[PDB]
Amino acid sequence: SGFRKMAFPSGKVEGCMVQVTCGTTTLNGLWLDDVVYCPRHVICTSEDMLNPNYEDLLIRKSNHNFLVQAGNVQLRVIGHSMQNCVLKLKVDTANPKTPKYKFVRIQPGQTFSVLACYNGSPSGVYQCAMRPNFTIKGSFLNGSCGSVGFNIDYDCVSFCYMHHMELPTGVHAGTDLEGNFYGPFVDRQTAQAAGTDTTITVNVLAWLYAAVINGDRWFLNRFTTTLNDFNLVAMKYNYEPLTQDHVDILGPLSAQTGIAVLDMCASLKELLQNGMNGRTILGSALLEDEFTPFDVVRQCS
Amino acid sequence: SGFRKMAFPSGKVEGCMVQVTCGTTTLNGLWLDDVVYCPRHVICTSEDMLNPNYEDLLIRKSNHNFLVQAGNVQLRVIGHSMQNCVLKLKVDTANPKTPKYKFVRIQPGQTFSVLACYNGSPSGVYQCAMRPNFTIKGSFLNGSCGSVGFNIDYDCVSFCYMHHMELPTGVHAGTDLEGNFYGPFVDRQTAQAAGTDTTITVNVLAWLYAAVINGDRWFLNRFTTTLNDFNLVAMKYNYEPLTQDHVDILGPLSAQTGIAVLDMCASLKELLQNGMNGRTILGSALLEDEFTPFDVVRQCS
Ligand SMILES: *[C@H](N)[C@H](C[C@@H]1CCN[C@@H]1O)NC(=O)[C@H](CC(C)C)NC(=O)c1ccc(-c2ccc(F)nc2)cc1
Ligand SMILES: *[C@H](N)[C@H](C[C@@H]1CCN[C@@H]1O)NC(=O)[C@H](CC(C)C)NC(=O)c1ccc(-c2ccc(F)nc2)cc1
Repeated sequence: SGFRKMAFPSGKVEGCMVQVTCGTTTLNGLWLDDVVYCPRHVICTSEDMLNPNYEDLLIRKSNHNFLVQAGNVQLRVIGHSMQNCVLKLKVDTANPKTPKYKFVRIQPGQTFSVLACYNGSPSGVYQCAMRPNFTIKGSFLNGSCGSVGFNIDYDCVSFCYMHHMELPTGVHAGTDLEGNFYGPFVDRQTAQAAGTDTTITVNVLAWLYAAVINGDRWFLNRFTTTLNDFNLVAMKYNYEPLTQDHVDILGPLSAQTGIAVLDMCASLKELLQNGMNGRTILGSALLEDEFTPFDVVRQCS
Repeated sequence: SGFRKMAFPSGKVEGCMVQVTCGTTTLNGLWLDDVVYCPRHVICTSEDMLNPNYEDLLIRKSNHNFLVQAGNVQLRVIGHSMQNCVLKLKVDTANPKTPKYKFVRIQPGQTFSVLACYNGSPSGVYQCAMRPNFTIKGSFLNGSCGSVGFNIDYDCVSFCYMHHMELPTGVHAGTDLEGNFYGPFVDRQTAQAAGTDTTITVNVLAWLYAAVINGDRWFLNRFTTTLNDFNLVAMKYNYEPLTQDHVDILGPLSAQTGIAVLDMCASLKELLQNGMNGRTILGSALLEDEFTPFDVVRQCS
């Protein structure tokens, strides 16, 4: 029935996006109850950026220096404070569209949806994975900072990412909603190198299950394997080690398709050492690792 | 700054999704002002499906046989009628969240976002292109029918697609919001073959501009070409003919990047006859034709 990379419905998060202006710098903020969250570099001039002293810059600002707009409505700021790399502005109006929400810090290998925003207004939505080196492959222009990443379950929005910067390789870096960066990055305009990345093995396996469910079965073989024999083969191709917890996380997909997790591991072992030899899987000539086991189950059920 | 396939923010459309139940069949409907739109096969039993007489089935239904629910709220149906392949149910309550909207019929080669829904509730969002053979490559399960496709400009939602069926090849077929199918398909449970498809040439060129904007420039060459010489080369690879209107539609992207449209055509001519030779473009080993010129401009600006 078709497998696509697909984002969460964004309407709950659209209702929380606001514009935050301090001086001549404008970016996005997240308005939940009576607090707006945004990146702290909203308080920099274009000349403070090479190496800012954020605490020093902030002590010169008062509440009125922060212009917050929800659509065509100004929100009066009545308090402000800095939490790691994010700013918290208290406002005199609670957001009447606040969803049920949590702040979470995700693990490498997990995915989320990004609502890309400019001037407090949404531009589009797309899915991203936290790489093992704590970068994401996004699409962000000037003024996108403060756009957020999130998951939904039933009715609860778990925010996990806030955008801060681009790296020289073209990938993106940001913080959780407590303002702590993912990875070893800082919010200043200096060249910063991303770690050496790795392939997310358990996600590749999830994607092979998605392929079988949707008509691509040519790579299945008659073999099984042990977890130890698989990892000895895969480590040469810069795949992260497959743990017993990963096998267990794949368990529900094995039960849905009738293909044992270690049977699929044997198919992946064969694809690594032999290649694809002119064939594709779900239209791709490369193995894809940006879908989690839960992403596949959510889409296929 | 990164190029991604990206969907429109879905919140305006989420506010219009409702569940429509007739007998034991349930699917999705679109609630705008005081009318719900949905696929007419909501009125079939599981046994009517091989070749339904929809007009006959409908004359046996009255208003009360249609259960419409917006969340946990029933909407009382006060009228009903069939327009080609869609049903229109008048309800006694206007949708207080109706956006500014239009119904449009899109052309092959254009794109839109799909909000995939089950039981009136959104599951996810993704981008699709109307193929030259009037199919889309979607992701739809049982009960997804009545999910809609759409574009936004500023504040206006242009609905262009409503989902009805899957074809034996795995691709999807549906109607505009007046109930007219795209392509030569009918809404019955019978095997139906999609036409022979073609590559959307003007979209491939748009995607090459997106590649250059985002760091992939190895395929640019020093040559120009004429529209006629390009088409003589491309027609052997099942690319649709490039028209002067297509060159003009690409004009704004040429002005943004400094690369003349016919210069980019010369690069595409070289890629067709020589291949990619182990290199990729925006991570892909194949040329992609599912982004329009406007999709690239919207994302890159
Ligand atoms: C938020 N509005 C914005 C989003 C950026 C803009 C371009 N694409 C990004 O996603 N954030 C910023 O511009 C950052 C502000 C600092 C954190 C204060 N800066 C950067 O994103 C950035 C920093 C450094 C470089 C760079 C330095 C040296 C070098 F050789 N190459 C790159 C680039 C970008
Ligand atoms: C809407 N809820 C649903 C969406 C379908 C379900 C599976 N994926 C699709 O996107 N629509 C339907 O199920 C259609 C109802 C008819 C229009 C009344 N039917 C189909 O989608 C369908 C029809 C025929 C076949 C088929 C027949 C013969 C054959 F050899 N191979 C396939 C398949 C599906």
